[PDB]
Amino acid sequence: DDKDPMSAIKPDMRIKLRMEGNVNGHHFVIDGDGTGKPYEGKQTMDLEVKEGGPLPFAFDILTTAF
Amino acid sequence: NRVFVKYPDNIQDYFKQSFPKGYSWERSLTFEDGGICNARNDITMEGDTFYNKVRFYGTNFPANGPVMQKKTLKWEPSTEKMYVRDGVLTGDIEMALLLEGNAHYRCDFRTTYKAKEKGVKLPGAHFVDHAIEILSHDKDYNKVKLYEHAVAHS
Repeated sequence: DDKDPMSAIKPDMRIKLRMEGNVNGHHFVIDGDGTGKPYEGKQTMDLEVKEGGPLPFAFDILTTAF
Repeated sequence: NRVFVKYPDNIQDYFKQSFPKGYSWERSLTFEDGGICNARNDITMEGDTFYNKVRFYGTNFPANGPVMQKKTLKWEPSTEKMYVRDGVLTGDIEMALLLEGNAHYRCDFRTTYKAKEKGVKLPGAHFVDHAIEILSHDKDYNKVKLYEHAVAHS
């Protein structure tokens, strides 16, 4: 094939994120800024709670949803 | 975001083939004590940046349980099984949270993945190994640095 295999997905890409929701009635907004290497299967993100903090529940339950 | 997976050449990469338009996923988390979460992400791409619109709703967590009491330590590395279920790419996984006091708290995940573009070829059944970890955090988790590694096989 003649197509650029990485026309869309580049070796080094950035990430932006906003999460909204609530756990047991406790509402929150969390922002994220990160980077990753798609073909290496790696990503890193800096998360910051913007509303509802300090969260009254385990942060770990959120992490696979970023 | 499963675009961040090392796919070998002999497995179809649904996630990278979903771009530039993007894809979405819908997930159920069901915990051993009745806690239940529903999560979803709409993933688009503009230039070199993936944008994520995430929603997370959790209920039925017991007040005395490890989630509301903040007794968790980390997720254990695990393997997601990818397969076509009623025509939709589906991932199932049994995950476990390490707790304080030499204990684990188990959770079943089902996720469906949908390419925004019609005609993105569904992959054959395979597996994705991953590990997720918090590298650093504030005392109250107002700020958290997160890292994940994932590889597809079989």
